[PDB]
Formats: sequence, structure tokens, C-alpha cells
Amino acid sequence: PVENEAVAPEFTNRNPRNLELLSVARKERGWRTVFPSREFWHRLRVIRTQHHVEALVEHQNGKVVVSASTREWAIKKHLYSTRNVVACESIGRVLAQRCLEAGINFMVYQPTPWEAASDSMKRLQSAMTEGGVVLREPQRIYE
Amino acid sequence: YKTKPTHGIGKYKHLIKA
Amino acid sequence: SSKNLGGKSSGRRQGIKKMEGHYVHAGNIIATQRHFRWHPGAHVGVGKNKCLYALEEGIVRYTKEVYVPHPRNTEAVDLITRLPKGAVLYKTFVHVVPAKPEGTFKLVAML
Amino acid sequence: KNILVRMVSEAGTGFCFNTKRNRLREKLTLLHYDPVVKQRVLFVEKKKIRSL
Amino acid sequence: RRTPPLGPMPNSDIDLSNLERLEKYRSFDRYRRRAEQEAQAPHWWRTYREYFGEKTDPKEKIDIGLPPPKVSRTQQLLERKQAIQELRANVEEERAARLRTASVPLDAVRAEWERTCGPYHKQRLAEYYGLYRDLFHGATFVPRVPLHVAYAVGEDDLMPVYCGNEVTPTEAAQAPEVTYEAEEGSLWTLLL
Amino acid sequence: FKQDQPIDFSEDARPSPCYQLAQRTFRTFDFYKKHQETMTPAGLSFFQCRWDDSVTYIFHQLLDMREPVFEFVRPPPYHPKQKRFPHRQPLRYLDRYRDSHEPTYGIY
RNA sequence: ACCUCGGAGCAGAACCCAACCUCCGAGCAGUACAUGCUAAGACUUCACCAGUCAAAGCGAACCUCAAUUGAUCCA
RNA sequence: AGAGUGUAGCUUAAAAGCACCCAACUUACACUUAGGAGAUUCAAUUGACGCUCUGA
Ligand SMILES: [Mg+2]
Ligand SMILES: [Mg+2]
Ligand SMILES: [Mg+2]
Ligand SMILES: [Mg+2]
Repeated sequence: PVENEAVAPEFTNRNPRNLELLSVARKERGWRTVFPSREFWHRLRVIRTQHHVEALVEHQNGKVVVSASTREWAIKKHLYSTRNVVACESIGRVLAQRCLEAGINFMVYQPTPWEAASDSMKRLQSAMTEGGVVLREPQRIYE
Repeated sequence: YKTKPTHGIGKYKHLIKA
Repeated sequence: SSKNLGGKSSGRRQGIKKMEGHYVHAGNIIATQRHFRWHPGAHVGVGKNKCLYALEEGIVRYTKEVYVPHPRNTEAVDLITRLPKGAVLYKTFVHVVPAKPEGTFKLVAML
Repeated sequence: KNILVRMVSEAGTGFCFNTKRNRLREKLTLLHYDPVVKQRVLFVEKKKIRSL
Repeated sequence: RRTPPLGPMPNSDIDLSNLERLEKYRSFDRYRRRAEQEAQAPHWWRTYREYFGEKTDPKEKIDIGLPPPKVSRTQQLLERKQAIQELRANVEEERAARLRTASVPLDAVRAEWERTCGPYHKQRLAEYYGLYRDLFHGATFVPRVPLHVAYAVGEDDLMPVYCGNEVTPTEAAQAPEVTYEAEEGSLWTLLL
Repeated sequence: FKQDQPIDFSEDARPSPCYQLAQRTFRTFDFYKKHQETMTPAGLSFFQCRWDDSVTYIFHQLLDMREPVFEFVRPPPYHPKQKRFPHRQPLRYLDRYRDSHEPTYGIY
């Protein structure tokens, strides 16, 4: 017999980013009556302030995996006025780049109608889609 | 519940006068 | 002389059927009632008659979280905007903590 | 006030349903699902058998 | 049968009188922010961050990384202020901002991010995947010196690995090319 | 990692072939505990790996063994205890506890 | 005076409980017919006859109100 | 002459969060969208340039 054939009938995985990569992870359904309901794996958290524009990507637990804000010197020195549309466009582009460099390429964007009707959010979504990451996560296998 | 210490937490009409 | 009529009503048998601690499977109705008394939280769906049913197998928990109304419901919108700076609601939410996993890895063949 | 009529399909004869309609209006020409075709065809109002 | 509350009520710090003088919530975003900020405060009753398993977040770990270099923050702040003031004097940037057409280079911002808060994002992404939980068993560090590794497969492109990339085994059959800045007088030990 | 003084170890060395899975049982915790006051971590980079067609050739001409297979199985669905008189139940209630969907015959 | 059903207090915080105890009502409606077909799990007006919610799949673009009603035979 | 002091109008913040105004809708208020101006007073925990109080 070969001593390297120690496989065992049961095999476990110690990676949290595993169940959602095979479309077998359960989504925390329910809520319904509130908006941002927890039926997803990754969200696109956007915070617009009169001074800076910050965008984050959080998981269903409550921790951020990647964020993009104008407070960082890497973005603040390449543009002017962290309030116009080009600032949020560059923030969306650098966030798409960082998420492509991090492997994540599926997130759910659930904004408000008054913000979705604006132009900054539309251009941010366009820059996110043109980067290589499409929004709207697919369904779950055996939900 | 009425007897639990968390009684009267969902009250909201007392903070408005309209 | 017997002016009132129609007061011969019956009970709707509405109430909580599964308290905190019972092992509730997937599909069991938590509680049927009128008006949103216990708002759904995690793994708790709703229907047409404002009923509560579980979605996964586990232990049903009853906590109190914040209440964030939907922007499309204008009634709740004005009810929230009529609140002073620093007023919360905090209603009772129903949550179902899952215990059994949704699958695992098992060896089949060996080629 | 209202009236109940039956809608006959153009493609795949044999499948008909019932739907409400106003009494002072004209006929109906809606889009209803047809199981024998598994698509969407036209339905025409024909033969009323109810006067509610 | 009435029991006293085991803590301060969430709607007790305000007074029920003179409500017409207090400023009401003029919008819904303020209420949403207030709710999401109050939901993070540790309460004394049953909350969501208790039953669904949080792996005990209030727990200080141990840092086993290199300390940050001593850099004067006031000098850096005044230099950044002078830089943004000299950049604001341009009129072409103003025209580009007014015409809604202003692009920024990607390589420059990538290099500046890797030089600045790069290690912080790398550490938070490593702790998100649970690397420090399985490797050092809770102990975490911060990669100060940047690291660059690129595989060699075809003949023109490359297969880089960053902070959570995806490399196929058919594109990682040979030893990659590890490149990192180092001085003459220090040894390193690579582990995979 | 980053070590201060030049220190050499021999109890963690591997042979030139090193194609045995029993000897590659490496543990980073014990390796860092044995060398704590010498090496210091300073770099980290991780990626994701999936299955492809090269795994077969690897297990063939690199480990001298067979390729193990797996399958994401799921637990069986829950069903209550089958009573004697299922009051208000559809006709498909007997098929929920039925083993095989074939007409079985006993003494006949 | 009434013949069916729902709501408010009696019945106060899981549930049920009657009176020829005091009041509002209902035999319907403002707009699209995927108001398509199957299929785990429950409540059930204190029995039965009845009524209601829903996992998932094939199929499709990406439902509001409180009672609001009619069984066997036959045509 | 003595004392209290020291981040723009605010900070049991360390260059951020609250504030202000203008352009679009509104009889009007208001949400929202599109924009703008804002600060660690000086030399290395120290001493002095600004305000207030107690006086003459
Ligand atoms: Mg009654
Ligand atoms: Mg009765
Ligand atoms: Mg019953
Ligand atoms: Mg469905």
C-alpha cells in the first residue's frame, strides 16, 4: 500500500471565502420590511459627505474587505475638489481595480431612488461595470 | 413584554405632537 | 329591544406557536396574526396575511433591533421625518439561528 | 355593473378561461398564457354565460 | 408586576416637553445614519450581535510585525497642503472638473497606495480570509516592506498574485519571480 | 519573514525528490515558535486556487498515487413520523417515505 | 326583536369562552390576467365538512382591503 | 498689574464629523441634485501673538 493515500472519507475546508464561490452559501433572508436586506454576500456601501466621498465593500457579517475614499493621499493628489463627479468616478475606478486585485467580482448595489436618479451614482456604476465587475449577484443553487 | 425590563421600548407617538 | 346584531364572533386562534428554545424546521409557521407585531428578521419570511414562517432549521430567537422603514412607503417616511433629532423605534424582530450546515464534502470514488 | 365573459384563443383551440369585464365597454383582446403553445397568443371575447 | 429596566432607555435622554422647538429629522438619510450608528453600540438587551455567532470581537490580539517608521506628520501635512495649493492654481484642472471630464493615471495611484496605506489593506484582507487565525493562531502582523511576485507562463503577458488573486495550477507549474526592495545587510526567509 | 543574525536550521530540511505527502506535514505555528527571537514576518501575499487538468498529471508524475475525488453532498430532507391515518394529506404522501418508485411484489 | 360573517370592552400581558350586554359594518371594489404548471414543511374558528402561508424547479419581463358568501343531486 | 485660556460657529477627533451659501423644483418652507469658501499663531512637554474676567 501507498502511505501517501491518506485521504480520509471526509474533507473539510478552513476558508471563509469558499461557500459563496461555489454558489452554495446560504443568504441571510428575511427582513423584507427594511431596505438593504441581508440576502447577499457582498454589498457596495457608499457614503457621500460634503467634504469627502467614501465607498466601501462589506460582507454579510459586518466587516469591510476593501474601501475607496478621497481622504487617501494616493487619490487626493491626482484630482481637485473631492465633491464633483470626476472624484467619485475615480473612486469607483480605483475601487474596481482594488477588488479585481482582491478576487472579489460580485456585489449587490441597493441605493436609494433619489441617489440612483442622480448622475454621480450612474457614472460610478458605469465605471464599475466597465472595469470588469458586473453588479447583481446571481441566484443560489438549492436555496 | 409588559413585565420584562424592555417594556415600552417601541413607543413612538409620545415623541410627536402632530 | 335587541338592537345590536352580528356580535356572535369566534376566535381566530392567532398567536405564537413556537417559543424560543424549540427546534423549528424549515417551513413551520412561527405565528399568524394581523398587523406587523413581530417584524421578521433573519431567515423569517412573510406571506399575504402577514404571517411568520421559518426558512432554515435551528433555534428561533427573539431580539429587538432598529426599524429602518422603506423609502417607498410614504406613511412611514412622514412618520420618521416627524421625529425629533435623536428618536429611535426599536421593534421586536424574530431571528432563526441555523445550526446544521447546508452541505459538506464526502469522498465518492478513487481513480 | 360587471360581467363575466370567456376568452377564446387564436392559436391552439381548446383552451379558454374566464375574466371580468365592464358592461358598458367593448370586447376584450388581451394576452393570456396558452399551455399547449407555451407562449403568448391573442384571446377574443366570445359567448357570455354570466351576468353578475 | 413591573420590573425596572436594566439600563438607560434609548428614548429617555430627550424631554417630552417643548417638542416644537427641537429640530426634527428633515430627511431620511440622517435617520438611517443614526440607526446604523446606534445599532453598533453595545446594548444591555438581546441584540443581533450575540446569537448569530461573532467569534468574540472584543478581544485584543498580539502584533508580531515591524513598527512603523518615525515620520513627522506636521511636515508631511504642510508639504501636502503646499502641493495641493500649487495644483489648485492650474486652470486646466478647473476646466476639466467643470466639463465633467478628468481622468487620473492608474499606475501612479497604485504605486502611491502600495507605498502608503497598502500594508493596512493587505493586513485587513489577510485577516478577513482568516489567515492569521490558521497560521499564527490569532496573532497578526503588518507587511511593511512591499512584495511583488509574477509567474512566467506564455511569452508576453504574466500571471501576478496580489491580495487575493486567482492563479490556476496550469499557470503555476514553475517557480515564479519574487521581487522586493531590500538593503545590503539583512537576510530573508521565503515560505510558501 | 526577516531574520536578524544568520542562523541555519537542519531539522526542517527536505531531500531532493521530496514527493512524499507524509513528510510535507508543515506547521507554521510550530515553525514560528521554534524560531521566535530570530525571524520576523514582513511580507504576505495569498491567492486562490481551483481545479484544472494539470492536477491529474501532478498526481501521476509527481506524487505516485491516485487522484482523490469528492462531491458536495447535502443532508437528507426532513420528514415527520409517518402516521397510520394521514388526515388531510395529498395522494403523494406515500411517495415521500417510499424507497424505490417501482411496483414491488412479495409472495407473488 | 333576530336567523350568515368580521371588529371594538366584558375576556386587560400565549390561546378559548356566552348573553334578548353597548356600538360600526359586509352579499363589494380603482388598474395589469405567468390571477401558469408541479412540489418539502404548518396554522386550522375548540369534531368533521372547509379556509390560508410557503422552500425549490420548468416556464416571464428584469396583486390592495376586515366580513366580503353557497356543498350533495341535476341541467 | 494679576488670572483663565489656544483646531473655521462646535468637538472626554487625531487634519475628520457637524455647520453656511449659491444654481434647478416649490405661492412659500423643505428633501434631493449640481458647486464653493473654510482652520493646529510662532521657535524647540516649554516661553511669547489673540479673547475674557478681576483693577486703576
Ligand atoms: Mg367578539
Ligand atoms: Mg361564539
Ligand atoms: Mg382544529
Ligand atoms: Mg418560488
